[PDB]
Amino acid sequence: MCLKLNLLDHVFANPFMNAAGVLCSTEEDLRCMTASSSGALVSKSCTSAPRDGNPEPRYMAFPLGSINSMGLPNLGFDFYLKYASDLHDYSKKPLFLSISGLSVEENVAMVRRLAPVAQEKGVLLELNLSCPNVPGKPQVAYDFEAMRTYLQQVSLAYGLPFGVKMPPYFDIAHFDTAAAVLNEFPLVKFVTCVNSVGNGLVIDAESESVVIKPKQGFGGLGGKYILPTALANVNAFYRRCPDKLVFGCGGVYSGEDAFLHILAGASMVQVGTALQEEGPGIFTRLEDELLEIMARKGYRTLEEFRGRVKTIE
Amino acid sequence: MCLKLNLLDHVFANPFMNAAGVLCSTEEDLRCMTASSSGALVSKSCTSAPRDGNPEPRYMAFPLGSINSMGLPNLGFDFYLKYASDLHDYSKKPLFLSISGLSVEENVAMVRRLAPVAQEKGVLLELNLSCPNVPGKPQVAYDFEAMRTYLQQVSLAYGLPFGVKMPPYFDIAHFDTAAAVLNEFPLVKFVTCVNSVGNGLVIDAESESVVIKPKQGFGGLGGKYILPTALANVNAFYRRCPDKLVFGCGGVYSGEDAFLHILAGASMVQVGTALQEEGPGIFTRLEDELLEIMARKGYRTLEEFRGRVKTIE
Ligand SMILES: Cc1cc2nc3c(=O)[nH]c(=O)nc-3n(C[C@H](O)[C@H](O)[C@H](O)COP(=O)(O)O)c2cc1C
Ligand SMILES: Cc1cc2nc3c(=O)[nH]c(=O)nc-3n(C[C@H](O)[C@H](O)[C@H](O)COP(=O)(O)O)c2cc1C
Ligand SMILES: N#CCc1ccc(CCc2c(C(=O)O)[nH]c(=O)[nH]c2=O)cc1
Ligand SMILES: N#CCc1ccc(CCc2c(C(=O)O)[nH]c(=O)[nH]c2=O)cc1
Repeated sequence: MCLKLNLLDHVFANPFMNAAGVLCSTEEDLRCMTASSSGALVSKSCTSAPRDGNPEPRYMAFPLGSINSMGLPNLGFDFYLKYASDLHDYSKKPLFLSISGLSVEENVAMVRRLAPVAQEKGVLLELNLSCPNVPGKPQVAYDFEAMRTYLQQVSLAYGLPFGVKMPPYFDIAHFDTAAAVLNEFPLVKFVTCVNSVGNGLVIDAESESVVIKPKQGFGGLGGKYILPTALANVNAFYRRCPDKLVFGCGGVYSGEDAFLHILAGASMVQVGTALQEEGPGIFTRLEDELLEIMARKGYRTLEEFRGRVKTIE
Repeated sequence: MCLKLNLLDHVFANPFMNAAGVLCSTEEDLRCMTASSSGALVSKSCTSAPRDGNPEPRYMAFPLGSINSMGLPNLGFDFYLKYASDLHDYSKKPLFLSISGLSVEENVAMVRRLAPVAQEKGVLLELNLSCPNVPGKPQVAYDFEAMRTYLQQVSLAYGLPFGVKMPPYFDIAHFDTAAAVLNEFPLVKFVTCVNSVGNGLVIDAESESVVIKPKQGFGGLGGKYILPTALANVNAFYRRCPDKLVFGCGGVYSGEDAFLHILAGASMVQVGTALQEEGPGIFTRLEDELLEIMARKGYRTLEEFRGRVKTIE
């Protein structure tokens, strides 16, 4: 009947939102997402200063998904903070701000500034652990001690409930270690699974060329390629983090895909590639499709089936 | 125009072979692979003792690929060694034997006894590193210290050229570290990229259930899902291991997919999921399709384009 829900001391019309980075870079983009049927919106990951990002072409899409090496192009933290503080109409839907500083100190500096705006206006923080490659060391969520430092320092600096955007893991020991790190931090109230599947490579057969310019054609994968990976991460963290929410991201094109994310454990469902390809109309279709599948199954609420994927024996 | 290759002191009619685990567990399976049009075959990864593997269902396939948690079911090393020593007809095509011991000691035990048969009959060793070690630790090739130990021990015990089967990596740091480990070992003459994309989760919407029984539905992904991941890993190791061959595996359903692998750097091209689904007739189709692309482009041999993927600017 209706898909409205309450999470994190906020009310949402439905569980759908954009994925960080998609339709959320400029004021125009944020106003468009706010005008859409989505339940929420999140801003592009920001740095302290503005960034141009990588040379073009840096995003390409195909029937099975997309590849990107954007390079963190963004208008800078001051812009996103001003949007949260002065421009966003909170009567329309909640706002999440994504932060992706290139060091712990930069993240700390941004969160200290965000915190009073969070208290006054209710903007929510999504901390992005992914970043540009630094030769000689791994991405932060793949370096468990670095992750722990980031979360400790942000937790201290911010002091309020926040969430973390995670890259996918592929190994059950890794799920156990990552989840135990996250569970050390009671202020981490949601985990968003997943960011793009890192460093894929799309090749065009006719031209015999890679399709994006940066990184010799390597970039993160989204879309249909990554749905089972996304579900696996959603469920793994849903099981391991009983005191946290899980937000699902990856491979959502349909209400059925959203239903699968919710069965795995998702509270919110984020839409990246499909949104970039279809535009913000997609949210009315996703809502219609998810309510149709609920009606055919006899489900009246999301809670009835969230996390209730069945195992064999 | 021809698909012939000469590598590792063997001659191959064409680059195609099965992926380890598909159509290669029983004598019947190996005879079928031998009778097919493939250029080579590999045996199922084996252990010292025979294994039943995990409970069924343990493999499922879908339009975009497959998921599996087989659990290393196999006839045991002695069976595969006898096939290599006494049964295979080396006049038809080369044989690779895949080994996947559950400890370094188990691998050492097997390769000591494989050595004299390798030397006399020319069977080629593929050591599977995308394999469990101690439960609660990551798979061997995700634990770089363990990987080094396995390679040191196997290189000393075997004493002949061999190759390794690698899981996919997702972080540039891991490409760099993994290739540097491999480059420590001059006896590693080929690198097969990639094994399954680990611990994905497929959920069936109608039944609200996972589709395989082991591991609460989690298992390794193959097929269309994984082609850009596979291409990335082939190219990454092709660039970082200039003194080694790279074999490509992942997401091959067509001659076009094979051509992309080869542009990325692949010598041999292995076929898993699509061979499981279509059967051994796939090899004739792949050969025809690849030859047609080569004829349209004016390429007469594989070397004309191997590793010749173009980057932008
Ligand atoms: C063009 C583009 C830019 C993105 N930028 C960011 C970002 O700034 N911050 C972030 O957390 N994830 C970013 N992502 C990742 C997406 O939020 C999402 O995790 C990923 O695309 C998987 O979802 P999908 O399968 O729906 O595309 C970006 C993705 C794309 C396609
Ligand atoms: C049913 C099944 C069993 C497999 N068993 C093994 C194995 O014993 N050893 C191994 O190296 N890889 C094994 N794999 C991985 C495949 O060799 C291959 O790396 C993976 O399926 C990706 O290739 P694809 O996209 O063509 O399926 C198995 C895959 C499947 C589907
Ligand atoms: N290009 C490139 C490498 C890179 C990878 C990740 C990031 C963080 C921002 C980001 C981006 C991006 O701006 O490239 N793309 C994603 O798919 N996920 C993200 O989290 C920045 C830069
Ligand atoms: N089930 C389960 C966990 C597991 C994962 C990998 C292996 C090694 C053998 C193997 C298997 C398998 O036998 O499950 N499947 C793959 O896709 N690749 C492999 O290399 C053994 C066991």
